[PDB]
Amino acid sequence: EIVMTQSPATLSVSPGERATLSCRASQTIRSDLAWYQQKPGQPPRLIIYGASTRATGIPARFSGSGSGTEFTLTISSLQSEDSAVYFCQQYNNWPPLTFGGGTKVEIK
Amino acid sequence: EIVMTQSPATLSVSPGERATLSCRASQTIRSDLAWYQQKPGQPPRLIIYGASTRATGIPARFSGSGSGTEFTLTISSLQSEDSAVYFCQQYNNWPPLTFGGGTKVEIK
Amino acid sequence: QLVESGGDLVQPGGSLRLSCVVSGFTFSTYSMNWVRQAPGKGLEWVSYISSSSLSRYYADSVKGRFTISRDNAKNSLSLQLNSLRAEDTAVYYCVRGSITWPTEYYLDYW
Amino acid sequence: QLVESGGDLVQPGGSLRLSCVVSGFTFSTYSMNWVRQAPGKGLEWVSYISSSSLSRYYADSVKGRFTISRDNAKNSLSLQLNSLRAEDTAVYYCVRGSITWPTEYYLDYW
Amino acid sequence: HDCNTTCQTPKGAINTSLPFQNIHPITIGKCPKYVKSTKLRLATGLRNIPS
Amino acid sequence: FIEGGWTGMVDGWYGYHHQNEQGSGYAADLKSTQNAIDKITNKVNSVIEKMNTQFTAVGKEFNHLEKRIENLNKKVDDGFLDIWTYNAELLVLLENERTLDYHDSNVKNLYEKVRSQLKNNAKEIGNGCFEFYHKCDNTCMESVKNGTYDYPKYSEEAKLNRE
Amino acid sequence: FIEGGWTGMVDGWYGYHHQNEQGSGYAADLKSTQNAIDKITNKVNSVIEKMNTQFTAVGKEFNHLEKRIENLNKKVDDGFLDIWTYNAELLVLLENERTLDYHDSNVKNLYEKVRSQLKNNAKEIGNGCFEFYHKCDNTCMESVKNGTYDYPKYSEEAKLNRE
Amino acid sequence: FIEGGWTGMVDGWYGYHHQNEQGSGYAADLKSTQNAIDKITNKVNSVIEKMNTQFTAVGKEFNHLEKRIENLNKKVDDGFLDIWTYNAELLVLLENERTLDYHDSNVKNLYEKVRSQLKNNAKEIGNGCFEFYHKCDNTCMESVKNGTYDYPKYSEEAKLNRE
Amino acid sequence: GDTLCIGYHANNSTDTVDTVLEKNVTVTHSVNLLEDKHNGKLCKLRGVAPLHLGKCNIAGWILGNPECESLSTASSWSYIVETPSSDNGTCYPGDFIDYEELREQLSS
Ligand SMILES: *[C@@H]1O[C@H](CO)[C@@H](O)[C@H](O)[C@H]1NC(C)=O
Ligand SMILES: *[C@@H]1O[C@H](CO)[C@@H](O)[C@H](O)[C@H]1NC(C)=O
Ligand SMILES: *[C@@H]1O[C@H](CO)[C@@H](O)[C@H](O)[C@H]1NC(C)=O
Ligand SMILES: *[C@@H]1O[C@H](CO)[C@@H](O)[C@H](O)[C@H]1NC(C)=O
Ligand SMILES: *[C@@H]1O[C@H](CO)[C@@H](O)[C@H](O)[C@H]1NC(C)=O
Ligand SMILES: *[C@@H]1O[C@H](CO)[C@@H](O)[C@H](O)[C@H]1NC(C)=O
Ligand SMILES: *[C@@H]1O[C@H](CO)[C@@H](O)[C@H](O)[C@H]1NC(C)=O
Repeated sequence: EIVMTQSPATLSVSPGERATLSCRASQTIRSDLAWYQQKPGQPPRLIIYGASTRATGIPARFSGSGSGTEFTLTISSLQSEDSAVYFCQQYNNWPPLTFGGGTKVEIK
Repeated sequence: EIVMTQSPATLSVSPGERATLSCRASQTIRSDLAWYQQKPGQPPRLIIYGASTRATGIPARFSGSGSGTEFTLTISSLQSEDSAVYFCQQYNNWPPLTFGGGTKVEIK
Repeated sequence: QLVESGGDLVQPGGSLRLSCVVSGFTFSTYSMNWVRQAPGKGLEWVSYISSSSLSRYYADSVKGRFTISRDNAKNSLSLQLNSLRAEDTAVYYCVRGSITWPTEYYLDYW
Repeated sequence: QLVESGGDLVQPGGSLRLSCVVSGFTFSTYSMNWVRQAPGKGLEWVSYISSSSLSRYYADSVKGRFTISRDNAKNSLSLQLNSLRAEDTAVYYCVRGSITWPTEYYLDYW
Repeated sequence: HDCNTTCQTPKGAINTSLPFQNIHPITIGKCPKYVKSTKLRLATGLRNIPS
Repeated sequence: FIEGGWTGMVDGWYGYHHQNEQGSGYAADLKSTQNAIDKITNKVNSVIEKMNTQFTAVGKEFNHLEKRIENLNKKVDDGFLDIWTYNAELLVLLENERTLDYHDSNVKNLYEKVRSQLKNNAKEIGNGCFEFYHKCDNTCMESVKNGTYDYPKYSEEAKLNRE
Repeated sequence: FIEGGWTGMVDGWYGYHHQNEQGSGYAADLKSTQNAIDKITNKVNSVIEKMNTQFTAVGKEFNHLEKRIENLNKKVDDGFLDIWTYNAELLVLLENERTLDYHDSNVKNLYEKVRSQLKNNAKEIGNGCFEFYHKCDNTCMESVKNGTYDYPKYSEEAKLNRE
Repeated sequence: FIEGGWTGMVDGWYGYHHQNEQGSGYAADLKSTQNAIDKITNKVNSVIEKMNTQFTAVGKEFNHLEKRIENLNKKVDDGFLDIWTYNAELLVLLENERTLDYHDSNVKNLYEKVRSQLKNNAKEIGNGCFEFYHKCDNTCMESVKNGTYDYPKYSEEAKLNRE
Repeated sequence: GDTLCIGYHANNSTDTVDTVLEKNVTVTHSVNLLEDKHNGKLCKLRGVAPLHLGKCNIAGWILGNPECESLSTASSWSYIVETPSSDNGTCYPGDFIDYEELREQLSS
């Protein structure tokens, strides 16, 4: 299937600082991608349901962007509430659904 | 359902005299009404199948008229053959079909 | 065109089988109903059945007591009257309904 | 809106019955899937079932060992894990899929 | 007469928003086109079938 | 397909008639009716709205020795008259053909919405009518008309009453 | 839907072909054919009948010093020519598209009349054909073609021969 | 009928989406797509190609004492302008209505090709989708899309998995 | 015996239309695209009254034929109206040169 990886294993910025995460696919996805934010001990929460389109109940702090194989999550101002593990999924090619390993965002 | 009543319980005129019967509904029928003429010992015969439209095999002596709740049967010239009990039915609202009590027409 | 059998009378609490056979009609394209004329009273509709047999109606006054079945291959209509009351003594008639069922239903053949 | 039971743990070679019940969803218009989070690892999709029950998918890593059944009248999803391995110890989650199945399937409710 | 129009023909003023007229070939103003037809009825409704 | 229309149905162009133990009557399918109305209303307006006449003056006056010009002016008026008359007649006939087919299409689509929704819980009988195998009271009739009918809910009763 | 037409069918535009123990051949469905003919005949006549030319005289004569008028007259003739030519070409193409779809619609409706009438007493095979499960002799074929077929009459034979 | 279109389907106007154990994605139905394209392309060209303007010169000059002629010339230009503007607007609207219905018709016909081919080996679910009762791998999906599916081959598996 | 029927509206309308294939089709509702009414009056165009010369023609009015003296003078005219019976102008016999051009210029 489509292999998803995430290079910025650790993203660590001070409170209020702008920060981003990247996701890369081995195959073209064409924006059929979704982003999650997982708090420790919890199931992951969906934050962006399309590669860039924001999920219901999610603040303006998060938005995404992307193209064929490269996708980005932007956090406009990291909050004390946002240290979390972030993940990309894909749904362009999915007998199985697949996910990347995920990365952590932390606050200085 | 729709309650049908007939006020002129007895209509009695001399031979050849013009005579009419009225039918009244508790609810609008909108011409979805039928008239019957019953000879003693017989099933009733259908005379007018619509509120006003004449049934097949019925002479010009009978015709009707009507509106939302009020209907009339006109007998242009009562014949020696016509003493009978007349009835109105309705079919505008009919899980059951309903009929009024019926009235008698007699000859002087 | 239609022959009727009223079932004769029984005392209250008993039951009766009523039956009609039609020869002048297809009895497959037409619905049928029963109308009851008590002596001294007006004309009361009692029950209805469609030709598909899937559709039946009864007057509230007979619900739970009267039932209809038909057999199109025999051109026959059956009515079973259970738990009879004194009030059920009446002349029963079989009436062939109009062909135009969903709109104008005026009981043209008795 | 969704309650999950992980089945507790058994030693390798054994089996477990996992089960979820949903009350906030119709569970007749939605497909469901299982996702497994091993401690210290990323998030792995394991299996999927459509609401018609005619359509099921499994990850290669669990084929021949895991199976899904559901009963829409009970709002419940069942997963049977056979021939368990040490690698199967993980947190299992029930996830309600998107309504727009043939196109965008993004796992919105956990 | 003391009246207002947007189209005037020798038979009298025409007051309409419809595209065609069959009143007269000669007009002054922002007039409907003259046609030789006696009827241009455009259905909007259902085929009307009482039965 | 369907033999004729209904007169008791006075609340819209398209709709349903029902009969059940609790009552009977007619009601419009408002979504279907309103969409048909808006489509057609806009169609009529388009035919009218698209023509935009400039302020003009049609009559012209010519004298004793200007007959060739007068005849040229007539030629122009006659040419325009034939074009407008011919096009106007054909436009109306063509639009009428389509309006009537449009309406017939909508009736069939309404029928299919119901047929697909009811599946095996009702017998399809003909002339636009269905019969339920299971008891279908006022709550049921509304869910069928509204596109919210629960097929599985009645499938047991319906199959038992089928044979 | 259907691969092509029939040449043995020479008594009308639409129809049936049959084969049974007692014979075979083609026959037109006269009600369908005549209605299609009347519809189309009227259509053609409408296109022709609606144009109504006034008695006219097209040519005009201008002299040595009237060139601007002569050119005005030409402008008028050319304008009318382009309008009529363009509209005539499009009208014909548009009408032809619809005539052919009209005919295709009628064929499908004929097919459905039969499919609905036969129900489970015949296998639907394809390319416009059905096969009866029960014996269907000349009397049967006529009742199917005429819309008078008795489904219940043969349902026992047909289901027995189905499996 | 169908809620909306697909964006991953970038190889043609009409097509299929599939998901099976071995993969998923979109592919165009090339025969359907190409025929729709050729039909429409020819339609557009016809609208353009049919008009054939002669070399002309529109402007005319008139003097101080030729006002009636100047106004005649204006009358001619205005008449032609209204005819062309009105006809052009209606032609485009009429053609657009039909182009869009044409496309919708083709989608339904594609659906029916498959429904008729699959028969009882797949559940019809809705919104343009079918589910196979039997395992249907890439070889199977291609035979369904290509019109070469073998119904009998899978009928045993499909009925066993139905109940 | 619960049932449901699908159908369409009927009315008492006698309005018919023609179609390409059929003639005299009765429809429930229709709109008239052809105007066949006029008010029998000569009205103002865009708010301006016509010049009504009555029995005089334009040459009479402009030259001052003795019988056109009674006509009033408007400061602006939207159009000019002459009756078919008009016959007053060029009372001293002779030609009026470019009369038609003058008439055209004065129309408004
Ligand atoms: C005609 O229009 C003018 C405005 O331009 C208005 O004052 C006048 O009252 C209108 N005349 C009539 C008869 O309505
Ligand atoms: C012209 O007709 C409309 C109705 O279509 C009316 O409202 C308007 O007042 C009329 N105009 C005049 C000047 O009478
Ligand atoms: C019909 O749909 C409306 C929403 O448009 C809903 O409020 C109503 O309850 C529904 N009726 C039935 C019988 O489900
Ligand atoms: C076909 O219909 C006609 C009436 O139009 C009838 O006379 C004829 O007997 C019918 N044919 C069959 C086979 O039923
Ligand atoms: C599809 O049809 C082509 C011929 O046009 C054939 O060569 C090809 O093998 C077919 N594909 C399948 C899956 O049958
Ligand atoms: C239809 O009936 C109504 C009364 O209910 C009447 O006012 C109306 O004029 C009638 N229309 C026609 C076309 O006869
Ligand atoms: C339509 O009806 C009119 C009478 O209103 C009649 O003169 C005309 O001949 C009829 N046309 C057709 C085709 O029946």
